[PDB]
Amino acid sequence: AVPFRRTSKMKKRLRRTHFKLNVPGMTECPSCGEMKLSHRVCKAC
Amino acid sequence: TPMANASTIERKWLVVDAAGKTLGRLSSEVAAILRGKHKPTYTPHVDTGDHVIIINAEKIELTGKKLTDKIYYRHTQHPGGLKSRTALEMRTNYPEKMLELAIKGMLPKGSLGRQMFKKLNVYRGSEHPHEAQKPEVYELRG
Amino acid sequence: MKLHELKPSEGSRKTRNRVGRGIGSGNGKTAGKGHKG
Amino acid sequence: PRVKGGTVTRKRRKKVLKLAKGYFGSKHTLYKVANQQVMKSGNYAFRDRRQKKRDFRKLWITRINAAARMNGLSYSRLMHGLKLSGIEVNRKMLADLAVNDLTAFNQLADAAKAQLN
Amino acid sequence: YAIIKTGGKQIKVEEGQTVYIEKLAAEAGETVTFEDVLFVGGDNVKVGNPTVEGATVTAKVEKQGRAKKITVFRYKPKKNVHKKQGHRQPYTKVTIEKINA
Amino acid sequence: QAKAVARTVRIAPRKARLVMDLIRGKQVGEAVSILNLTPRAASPIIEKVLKSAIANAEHNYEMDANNLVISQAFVDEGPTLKRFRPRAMGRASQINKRTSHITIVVSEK
Amino acid sequence: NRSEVRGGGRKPWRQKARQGSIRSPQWRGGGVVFGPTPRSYSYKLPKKVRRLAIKSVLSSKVIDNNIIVLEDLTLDTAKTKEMAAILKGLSVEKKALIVTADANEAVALSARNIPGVTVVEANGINVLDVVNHEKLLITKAAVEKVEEVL
RNA sequence: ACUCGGUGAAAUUAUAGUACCUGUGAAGAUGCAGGUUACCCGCGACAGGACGGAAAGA
RNA sequence: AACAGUGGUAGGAGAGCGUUCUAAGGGCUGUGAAGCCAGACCGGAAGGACUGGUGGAGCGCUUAGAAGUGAGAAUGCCGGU
RNA sequence: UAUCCUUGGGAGUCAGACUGCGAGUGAUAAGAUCCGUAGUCGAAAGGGAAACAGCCCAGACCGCCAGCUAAGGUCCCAAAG
RNA sequence: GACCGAUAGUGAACCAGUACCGUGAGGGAAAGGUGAAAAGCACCCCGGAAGGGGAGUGAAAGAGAUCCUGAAACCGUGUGCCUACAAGUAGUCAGAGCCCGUUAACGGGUGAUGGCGUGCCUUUUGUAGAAUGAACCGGCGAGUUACGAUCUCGUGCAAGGUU
Repeated sequence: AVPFRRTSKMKKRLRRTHFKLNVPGMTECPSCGEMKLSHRVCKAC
Repeated sequence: TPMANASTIERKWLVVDAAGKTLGRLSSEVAAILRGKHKPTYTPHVDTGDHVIIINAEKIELTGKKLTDKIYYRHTQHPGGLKSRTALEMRTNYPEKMLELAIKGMLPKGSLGRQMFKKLNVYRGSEHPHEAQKPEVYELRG
Repeated sequence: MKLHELKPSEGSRKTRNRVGRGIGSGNGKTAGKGHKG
Repeated sequence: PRVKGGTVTRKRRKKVLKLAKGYFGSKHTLYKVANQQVMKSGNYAFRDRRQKKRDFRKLWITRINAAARMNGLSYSRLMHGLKLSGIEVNRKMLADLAVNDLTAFNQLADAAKAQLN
Repeated sequence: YAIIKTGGKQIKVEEGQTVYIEKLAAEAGETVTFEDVLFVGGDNVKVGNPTVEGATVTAKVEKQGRAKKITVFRYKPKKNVHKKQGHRQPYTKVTIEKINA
Repeated sequence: QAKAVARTVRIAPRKARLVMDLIRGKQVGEAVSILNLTPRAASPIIEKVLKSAIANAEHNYEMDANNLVISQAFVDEGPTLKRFRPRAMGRASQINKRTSHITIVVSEK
Repeated sequence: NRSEVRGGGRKPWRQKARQGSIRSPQWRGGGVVFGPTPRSYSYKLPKKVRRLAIKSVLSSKVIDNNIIVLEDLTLDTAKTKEMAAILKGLSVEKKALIVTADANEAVALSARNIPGVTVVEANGINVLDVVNHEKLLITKAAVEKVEEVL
């Protein structure tokens, strides 16, 4: 259970390809123009 | 100054009838045709061959007792998973694969060899669907 | 003899041999002493 | 007096790192592996400057064989006939050009055929 | 177009094209001449025994130069053997004139 | 075009680039909403930098807040602070508190 | 040296092995392997060699016409200006060496400030200040003294 | 343990785009020869190899 | 010029390239020195120029002289990552 | 055919390995057992024996997209019946 | 001073025998540089602040307080070429296509495909090994000096030479 060798840059970058975030689901508030998460609340919107 | 060929390649279609022929003697000439060794513009890295259609694949001949004692093996991947069948079964049920195995084994290994093999068509019977390519008739030299 | 054109007598001065300064000089790794001897 | 030295070391290592331009990953970045790769490249370049002369003759022979069998001869018979006629001065390289650019060179094959009888 | 032999090697030349020969002595501006013409292809073809008798290709000299430098480096592993050397091979730039007489 | 930089921000650069990738290239008004609705700890900081960039574009160069888009957006590494003895509670050693430089550029489309 | 650097006695290591000294030459601390050491560089030549050398330099300077023999050099006043005027009178625009008989003081005080002039007495001439200075001014008495010494 | 938010080490490390079989070989082949298989990138498991460490005979 | 020769470990012999300093002669440089970055130039090698950028005050050529004289390996030492 | 003698300066080297001949040795065929004796590697790249320190051919100053051969080979991989 | 020039030179160029370590005897560091002059950023804007963008000082603000120069490892953003049927000490030789345009030179970048190709060092009869060492980069790091002996070459004088 000991790393036999260091990890190259290219393999590290390849492994980090699924490690990213998603754009949120946002809708605009009927009254106002604020943006909130869909199915979330904003009467103050 | 020697001319290497690229995008100037023009291929033809040839029909070879394997009725009274030996497996190895036909396959050598066919593989040489596929690799393009019969053309003055042959270059070793651009696949200047041409297409070959082989008909009557079930009529091929094997000398000696090869029809009984030549075994075709294959190991799938499982340890000790080696299955086999004799050349009689191969010619009676899967002629096309039997010709393809030889011609493939006589071709160079790598990407270019696999492309060259892609240029080959084998048919049991006497008819082929490639009349639109207007192929010619090629006679084996030896 | 001017002070900017000093010339030694030919053959009176020889350059010292510096040992252990690369394999291209012939006296590199083992420094001319060879192996254990 | 004392001598420090940094400039000569930096320049000598930078020359090697610049020669290692285009290699993969660490082999164009770190001096120790770039030096090894440059030495290997020197050896390979010598060996392949010999193998190139080896290989182009092989290509020429292949093309001559093809164009000669397009006439009813083989390479060996055609070369023997050509040498037997003194016209063999003509090379293999020049023959091969006169096979992709002027197959009317068959004239030479006709001469060899005539001499082979 | 003829086939000459100049540098212990043969070349194929047509009028107007520029060729590179081995040193070939001479001097820029001079008109060199080749004697060993082995084949005169074209409309009338003259395959010649050894050389086509009575065949000469004239040419003009443009410059005497040396090619791009090659660094010859060789070494032996484990034995501390290195050797480095430079090389620029001289040539001659020549333009083909009248490929007969 | 207008720029705004936040230097030596107490955040690991690798964690800030996750949000920076989300927001770059977007229209400047839409980008603020994404930052407001993303649940990450770099969002507030990047939002402050973006608002600062928008402000400079109107008070200093007289460009309009609409018709603005995020041209460049990247995160660099800042001086690292080294805590040699997290012996407090932790049994670790030489912890590295990393740091970031956040830069955002906006311009007219 | 590696033994003259402060500290170094204990073997730096222990545990909870022990090898070397924090003052070995490969440590950042200190210890120079050979380095310089105070010594003299002087040596001697055979006396005949010295005489031949001085004679050769004098004759060489004679050949190139870089010698001017003055009846006498006397200064009523010790002014640098007067030496400058005299030197210009003899067309001496570069480094010069003046040789007197028995070290008169008015000449020594003048030309002391002129940046390329050096004044010595008869028994002070030597190879360096003859080769170095382009021109040679010498009085007739100093010529006699040098001739009779050698 | 796993997913999400916050924070965040260590042993190890010649470079590395690191398949399998049969041979060859100064110790036991990923890297040699011949063949057979295999679209690119991950996540969770296993413990087969691990030239991992324990061991110990001796 | 005519021949002949030019694989190489330990090792013997020869010819050179660079670095710091000192002496002499000659010079550069605020209209931009050393250093740093880039380039498709020159020499048989060690190496050497020329252009452009940055830099903001010193440097180099010829002949000699003297060395704390050239780094990829020491489970080297120190720092950074 | 161009080597070999003397004197002087400087050395490195002191577990060699494998293969073939002998028939000195179990003199016979030996294997042995060493004994000799030659070669190659060590310090030798290139072609062949699939791969291969020691076998076979052959000794790399550097370039060329020229030619003739050695061992070994000429259905295809792979140059040539 | 043919001595060092901030890993050097004293251990100590800086509040150094200090900080730290040890019960104690004792051991024992790291750490220099704004600018000629503080003229060291009034005022406006975003921000709780930090930090920025203008304005201003200045020759220079990419000289703004660990503030001369600022290399390499290491970390990123943009883009020209290639890449999702392919088996590799990663190069080398041959080679289309595409993109550029140089100290104009049988130019530069990238490279689909084909051939060849078992890292460097040390050691050993012999290594690709399951011998040994190195995570990477940078700096520092090993045949000297004195006194004797002997040999060669140079210079002077020579049966004499030298202090």
